[PDB]
Amino acid sequence: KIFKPEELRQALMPTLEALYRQDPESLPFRQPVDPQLLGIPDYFDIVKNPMDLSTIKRKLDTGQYQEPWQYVDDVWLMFNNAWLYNRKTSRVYKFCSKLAEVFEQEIDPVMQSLG
Ligand SMILES: CNC(=O)c1c[nH]c2ccc(N3CCCc4cc(-c5cnn(C)c5)c(C(F)F)cc43)cc12
Ligand code: NA
Repeated sequence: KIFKPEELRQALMPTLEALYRQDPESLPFRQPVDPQLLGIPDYFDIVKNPMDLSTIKRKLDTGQYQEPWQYVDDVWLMFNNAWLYNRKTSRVYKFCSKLAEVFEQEIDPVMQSLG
């Protein structure tokens, strides 16, 4: 069970695109959180391992995932950082929940088809 890079990209890139297509919900997630620009300096205290869609896309494009679960792990790290940091009434928190619902539905048949 060795996965070729283009096998992972062809299967998994569409699931990432489905997250980017969510508007407005993907908007806080398209680039790394920049705490200084956003006025949230406490972010680097609370979020030890940042992740976002641009980083995941670059890792798929450059062959940094060897197995599918490593990609799923990074998507879930992005979601967990956002639920950890943001208040339950906030846009980014509610938007994260939508992205998780979309991702759950996208990734399920994809994982089957990868073996
Ligand atoms: C994973 N993100 C976090 O953990 C963030 C925690 N604090 C934040 C404050 C602002 C933003 N950013 C980033 C830059 C783009 C952006 C765009 C929107 C947006 C939503 N809709 N529109 C029309 C624009 C929002 C907004 F949801 F707050 C937030 C943000 C992200 C976060
Ligand atoms: Na699709």
